[PDB]
Amino acid sequence: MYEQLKGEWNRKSPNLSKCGEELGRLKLVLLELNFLPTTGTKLTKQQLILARDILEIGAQWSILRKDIPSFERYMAQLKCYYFDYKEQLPESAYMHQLLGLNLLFLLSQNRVAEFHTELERLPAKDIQTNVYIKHPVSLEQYLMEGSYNKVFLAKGNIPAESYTFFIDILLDTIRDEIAGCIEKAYEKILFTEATRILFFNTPKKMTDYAKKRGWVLGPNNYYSFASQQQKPEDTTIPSTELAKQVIEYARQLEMIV
Amino acid sequence: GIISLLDEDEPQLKEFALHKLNAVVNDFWAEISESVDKIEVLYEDEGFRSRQFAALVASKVFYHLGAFEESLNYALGAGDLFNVNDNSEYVETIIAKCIDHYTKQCVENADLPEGEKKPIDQRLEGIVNKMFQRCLDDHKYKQAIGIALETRRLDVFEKTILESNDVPGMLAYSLKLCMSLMQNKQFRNKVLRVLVKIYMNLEKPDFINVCQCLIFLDDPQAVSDILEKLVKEDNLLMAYQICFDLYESASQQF
Amino acid sequence: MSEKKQPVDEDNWDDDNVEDDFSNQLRAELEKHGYKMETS
Amino acid sequence: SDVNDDVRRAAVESLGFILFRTPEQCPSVVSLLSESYNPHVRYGAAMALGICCAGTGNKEAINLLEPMTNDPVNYVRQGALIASALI
Amino acid sequence: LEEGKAGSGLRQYYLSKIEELQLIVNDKSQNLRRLQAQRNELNAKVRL
Amino acid sequence: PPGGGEQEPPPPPAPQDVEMKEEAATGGGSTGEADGKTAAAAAEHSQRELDTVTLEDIKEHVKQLEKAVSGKEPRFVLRALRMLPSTSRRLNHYVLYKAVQGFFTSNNATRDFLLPFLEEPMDTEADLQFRPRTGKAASTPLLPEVEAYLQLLVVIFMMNSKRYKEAQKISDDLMQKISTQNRRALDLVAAKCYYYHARVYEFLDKLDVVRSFLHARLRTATLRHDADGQATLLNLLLRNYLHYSLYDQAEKLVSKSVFPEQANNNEWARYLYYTGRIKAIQLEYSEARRTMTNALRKAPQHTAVGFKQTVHKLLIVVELLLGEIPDRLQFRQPSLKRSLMPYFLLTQAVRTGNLAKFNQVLDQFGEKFQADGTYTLIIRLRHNVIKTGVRMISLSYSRISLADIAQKLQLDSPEDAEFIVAKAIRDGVIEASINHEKGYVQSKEMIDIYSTREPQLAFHQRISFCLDIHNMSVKAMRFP
Amino acid sequence: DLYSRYKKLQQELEFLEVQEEYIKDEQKNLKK
Repeated sequence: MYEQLKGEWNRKSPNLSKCGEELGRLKLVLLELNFLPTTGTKLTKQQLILARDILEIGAQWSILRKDIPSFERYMAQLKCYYFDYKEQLPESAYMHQLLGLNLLFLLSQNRVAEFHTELERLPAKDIQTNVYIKHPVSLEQYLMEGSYNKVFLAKGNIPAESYTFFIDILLDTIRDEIAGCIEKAYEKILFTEATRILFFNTPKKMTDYAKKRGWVLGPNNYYSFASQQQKPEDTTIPSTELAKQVIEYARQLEMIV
Repeated sequence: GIISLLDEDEPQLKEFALHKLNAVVNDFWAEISESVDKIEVLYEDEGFRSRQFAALVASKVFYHLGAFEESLNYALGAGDLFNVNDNSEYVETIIAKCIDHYTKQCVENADLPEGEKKPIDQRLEGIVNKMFQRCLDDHKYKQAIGIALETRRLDVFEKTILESNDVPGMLAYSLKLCMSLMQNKQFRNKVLRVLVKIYMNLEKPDFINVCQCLIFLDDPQAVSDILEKLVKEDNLLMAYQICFDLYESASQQF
Repeated sequence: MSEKKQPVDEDNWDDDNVEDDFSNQLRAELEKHGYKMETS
Repeated sequence: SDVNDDVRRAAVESLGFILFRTPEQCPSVVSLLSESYNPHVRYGAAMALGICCAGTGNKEAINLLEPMTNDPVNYVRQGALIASALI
Repeated sequence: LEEGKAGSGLRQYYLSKIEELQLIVNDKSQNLRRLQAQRNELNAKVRL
Repeated sequence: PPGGGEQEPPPPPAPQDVEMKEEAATGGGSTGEADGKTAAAAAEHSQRELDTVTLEDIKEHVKQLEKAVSGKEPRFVLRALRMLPSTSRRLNHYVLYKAVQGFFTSNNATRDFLLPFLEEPMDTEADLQFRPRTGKAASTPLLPEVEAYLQLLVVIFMMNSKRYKEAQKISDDLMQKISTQNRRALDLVAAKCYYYHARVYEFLDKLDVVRSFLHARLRTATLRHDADGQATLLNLLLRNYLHYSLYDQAEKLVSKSVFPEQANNNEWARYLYYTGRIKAIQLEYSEARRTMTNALRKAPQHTAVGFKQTVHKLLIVVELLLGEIPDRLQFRQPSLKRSLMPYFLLTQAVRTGNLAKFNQVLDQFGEKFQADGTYTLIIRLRHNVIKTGVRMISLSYSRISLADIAQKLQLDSPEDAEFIVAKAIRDGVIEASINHEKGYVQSKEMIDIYSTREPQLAFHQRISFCLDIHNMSVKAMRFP
Repeated sequence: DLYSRYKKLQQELEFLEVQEEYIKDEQKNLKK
């Protein structure tokens, strides 16, 4: 009952005994009363203020500690708390920051289907104001237009934090597609093509593609492996299945008998 | 919401999840299908003692999807929480599948009396006889006698006709059911030979229907024994009648 | 038969095609022919 | 399926020997077989209708046998008159 | 309730079961009368 | 009184009689069909229900004084209808209650006495024999009561009339259901009452109790038989979720719910619009536009219905998204003609590579684009304009340089011209190839269709489909 | 009268499934 409301959160959180004490704090709130009917009665709305506040700080702790399955877990606890039948409990300022963390995490999961189906609960909070939501929908607009340069010039532009765990997964989900787009029937290119298709002036990153994949830098020349097969000759695979398709016609030109 | 809670490993949080599972399962539909997959793998290791609610809401969601066997495998696996319920639109449909699963099993097992029978759960027959007692206490015994023939069980058939409800009438409703409509002859004699049981030890000699049933069977020596008893007890009134019915109905070799 | 919705309510031979109006750039063919010749 | 006319009669005449206990099916199956193309299937359907229903006033079999006695083929009229006499 | 609470316990097993036995016979009567009159078309051709 | 008072005696007497004989003969025709030959598939239950949608909503709109709609409740307050003399005693009363109301005045409604017009008609020795009679006579006051729109102690009279009728609906499906089957009537009554149960809430609040009750009615349905009951209760559960923000509950609903292939060409038009809206928003476009087409070309026998105006409205929006050029001037029909100015002006700037006009069209018509419900173009049309220009070049040209296309698309960067076409081939906008040597962007192979099985793949979709048209037409035609 | 009807609905079902069979079978041989 009112146990460690604001501990070591404003400055640092190096300890892990805070996590179990918050976990015991997550026990006692759910041992008090269930949030399932949720009709009225501002008394039980007081403990809905506290329960949503101790998970938003639990979400900030979860993104700080490099934890992916918990950051979706504490957000799903909060997003089910925003799903209220009789929605009340007036405006918390951490709400617009929280949806920006969820939507950018959903953009980082390579979820383009889930990205757009979330964008209905904000009526006019996408264009007029709310840069926390405006920054991913500007970013997703940049990926659809085709400007990779505009993506990374805005990578050093964040409203609140550094968005560090979000841009690095965003850095991960682009380059493998760029590696997926260059691994084709291409035979060889020089270093200046990887200066344009890829990026920086000889970092350890090109070693990472050299140690994991190929792209062996020899006499200032990369070597990407490539081949092709040949198949117009097989009339035999449309021989068996076409014979099935012709008979199932003639099976069905009769037989309602 | 509940998916987040079932990703952790305290039984005090398992109790608060299942309390929300069985409460709003009519609203929370197949969104929970990822969570039930975590219920099913964690069903193999029970660990804690609240596996009954886990098997309960597993049936609740498989009914909404339409799975009927797995709704019944977890209806039997539920236990006391499943048995105590008798007033729901949900509980009445799954026992109707259970009797349907039971009566297609016994007719399957009726074709093989010689070994190789399927193993029968005690919990499926725990609600068969429980519903039979509901059929007895309702005082509508036509409901009781209908399942008692579809179950291929004879002593529950004997128990109904031995009861002092409507002793000639309900028994004659039972004979009219078996004499008019019948397709299988394997249990036809078994129903026939248990009819002539109740005419013997009831109160009184009524030796017109037993001779009628033994014409329908092949008992030459068992008619001649009770015809000797009619002469021995100095009863030539109905004995003169019953030999004409034996002459008129049966023709030759009997 | 309402479907739970709302209603709001040559050039006229019920003709057109896909473009028919898309070009309007200088669209007189006396100039476009003439400008082409003098640039030679 | 079979092509000899005698076995086609003895097939459709066997309806009465198997369905005499329930008279509510013999008019349902003769009435569409008693309008076949050959006289033999029309013949054996007529005798099956008489031997199925022994002594019940049907008014449906009598409805079915009424055009059966009005046929140009001679022996299919014969089987109508016997089945009318049986019913 | 001797009959009220029991209407959904033992009698409901029959009344909710006969409806499938009622509608399929009602549905296949549309199907049975289809096949008969189709047979009456072709039998009228062969006789003529 | 001198001008309009002379036109007061002609409107009552003949429409009071001729409408009453129709619903009584059909109500008598519903009775004999309920009593015998319950196979009522082509019976007058449908056409009378086709009347109750059309005629009673466009003919009368008020409670029709001089005892036309107000007088039916004191007419029907005294009904038993159990035994053959008891019915004929009531059949004596049917003539007498019409003769007094036809000659003189009997009993008047003053917009407040609905409680004596709803309990005592339900009371006074009523039975459970004539259930569509009790169903229609309870649903017939539901139309003028809402259509009056007076709002003076009317919502609770609606609320009492709903909960009474919903209690009557439970008592039919559970108690004495033997050969009654009013589901063909009780579905649309459930649909029309929930429209009023939503709109009256929508004057003042949201609706949540209407859907928790709707989940229960679908739960106690879906086990018996699916004959348009589960169909109409599905869309009511789906229209509300599409009305609010959430799409996930509709997504799990549309996922696993099989269909009875029987909804009498009235729900098939509606449902194929809703699931086309759903597959649009989860970015499954090719399957969406064909079933958006399938609802539009289903029933064009409607005159300014708004629905045909709306399914046509979204269909041109999604065909812009595939770059499949929705018909550049064919969509001006005499039906709508006015709901195209925010869209004919839209597809003009989408076709060209102009943006300052396209920002002008979007900013001017942005209030329209939010009100109709298609403000999901704001993120999906900047992608379309930049891919339209590269699609037009790849369709026209065959071998273009990267420097030539970068200056053609007013981009001023020959270093991401390789990046645009790479996203074009990855997304499948055009099949091409980039030679990363000096700027060669070549086209495809020489087009041969008729020699590599391609006519067989188109024709095999046609043979198996049109014989299925034949097999469906054979299993519908014969009747007694 | 809740069990005596229930077997009668089966026998009307089983006869009708036979009566739909051979008429459907006869139409093949009547084309011959």
